[PDB]
Amino acid sequence: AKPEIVITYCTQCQWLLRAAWLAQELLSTFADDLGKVCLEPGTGGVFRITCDGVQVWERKADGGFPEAKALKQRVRDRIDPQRD
Amino acid sequence: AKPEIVITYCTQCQWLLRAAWLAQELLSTFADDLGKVCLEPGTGGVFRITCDGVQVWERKADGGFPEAKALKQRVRDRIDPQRD
Amino acid sequence: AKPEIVITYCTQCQWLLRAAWLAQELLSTFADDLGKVCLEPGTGGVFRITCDGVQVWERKADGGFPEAKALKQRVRDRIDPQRD
Amino acid sequence: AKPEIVITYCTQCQWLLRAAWLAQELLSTFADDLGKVCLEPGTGGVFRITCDGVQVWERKADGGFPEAKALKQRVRDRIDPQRD
Repeated sequence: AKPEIVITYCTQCQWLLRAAWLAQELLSTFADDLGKVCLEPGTGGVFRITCDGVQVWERKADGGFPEAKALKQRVRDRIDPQRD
Repeated sequence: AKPEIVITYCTQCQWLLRAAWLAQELLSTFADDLGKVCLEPGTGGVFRITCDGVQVWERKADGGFPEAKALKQRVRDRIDPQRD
Repeated sequence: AKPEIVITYCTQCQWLLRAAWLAQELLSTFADDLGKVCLEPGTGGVFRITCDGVQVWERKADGGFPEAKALKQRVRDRIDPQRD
Repeated sequence: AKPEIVITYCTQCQWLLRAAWLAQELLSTFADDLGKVCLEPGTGGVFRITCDGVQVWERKADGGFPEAKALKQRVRDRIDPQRD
């Protein structure tokens, strides 16, 4: 089974949009290397992204929201270390 | 555990777009009743949607792709039978 | 100038999602042949699509909402008659 | 006519996704105050956003891509100065 990505986003905060945008950014560049990307509704300003359980991004810790390039780089390092 | 929706789409067919559109259609109308909606890359003209493992749509069987309303109705019937 | 596509959608009806989905479907298959695709907030059950002013789709007339292939075919015929 | 937003994006760069994402971010928070948001295919690393002709963002000048909040703030200042 291929790596699973989970994007937990605050629904009341209207973060579905950016969450689905990032999911598509990932699914289009790692179409072959990803098992599936899940969007998980959450609450309280939550915005976290995990790869096979390992946190790859969290709003507070990383200070905001990821640029597509930065997020792809972090997923690349965990899924396919060597990949330009 | 809230109901999990899985959308398996053909990547080579360029169906990511419509798959992410339907995922957002679902997440915005069932934000509180859905555990998570997953997009799962597949192949060979596949386009299937499951709710807690139960098939709610399949390209061939249902003849094409779902209208948002139709898909929401099928998910409603399984997740919240009584809901206008 | 290149052909301009306008998608007028009912905002209260929550049709922004499907409107943006169709806009992307069009911009990704006709990237070189389209001047620009516009999303225009409308009211009251409105869902109309025009190509250089010529109606290419409306809800009542066409009975619902377009499948991607159908809409692309209609834009094809007006923008590049001969094209698969 | 209401303010028109134009998002010029580099097609070869695969920036349609992020362009459509920002368009939706804008259309959902300014549904009533915007005439229409247009996505305009471009080239050569372009990423520009204008409001009634006035540049509200440009990749090089502003150094990268806008956060939804930042972009909404800039459109707010030009379209409805006083608004939270």
